[PDB]
Parts: sequence; structure tokens; C-alpha cells
Amino acid sequence: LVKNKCVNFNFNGLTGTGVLTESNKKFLPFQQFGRDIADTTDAVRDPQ
Amino acid sequence: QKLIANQFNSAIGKIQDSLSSTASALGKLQDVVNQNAQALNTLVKQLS
Ligand SMILES: *[C@@H]1O[C@H](CO)[C@@H](O)[C@H](O)[C@H]1NC(C)=O
Repeated sequence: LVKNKCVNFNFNGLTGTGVLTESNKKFLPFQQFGRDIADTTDAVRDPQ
Repeated sequence: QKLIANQFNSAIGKIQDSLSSTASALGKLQDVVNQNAQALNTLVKQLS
């Protein structure tokens, strides 16, 4: 993966484009994705 | 003159206290923001 650069990612079947950034603020116990009020992905966890 | 001066000062203090205490006086300004937010949220949710 490459960070802080507009890429076309693909994480375990979810697609889209964005600027991947370090997100240590978010805590995920076992969950994979993330979501917002309008049901949009704002955070993912790296499978590797 | 002194009577009107005192009455005006007391009225100003009273309205300041009323604004500080009660919270439902500004509905005419909050409802516009709520309506706009709901409209945008519905427009975004229509994507799915
Ligand atoms: C995946 O393999 C790498 C290779 O060293 C290792 O560092 C990492 O801990 C592994 N992660 C999982 C979830 O298997």
C-alpha cells in the first residue's frame, strides 16, 4: 500500500478512490470496515 | 427620568436572563438549518 496519495484501492472486495492516511485515532476491536452518518466508508483495516 | 432609566435597565437584565436560561426561543433559526440538513441527507441517501 501507498499512503498520502490519491490511489484506487481495493480491500477485500470494497473499491473506491481516496487518500489513505494513518488513522490510529479509530479503535476497532474486531470490525473490518468503517462508516459514517450517510453510510459511507471512512476507515478500513489493512488485512496484511 | 430615573424611573424610566431603572425600568429599562431591569428589562435588559430580564431579557438577558431569559435568553441565558430558556433554549427553545430560537426555533425560527434552528428549523431552517434542520430542514437543509435533512434535505442534503436525503439527497445523499438516495444513492443507495
Ligand atoms: C502477515 O505476514 C507478515 C509477514 O511477516 C507478518 O508480519 C504479519 O504479522 C502477518 N499478519 C497476519 C494477520 O497473518
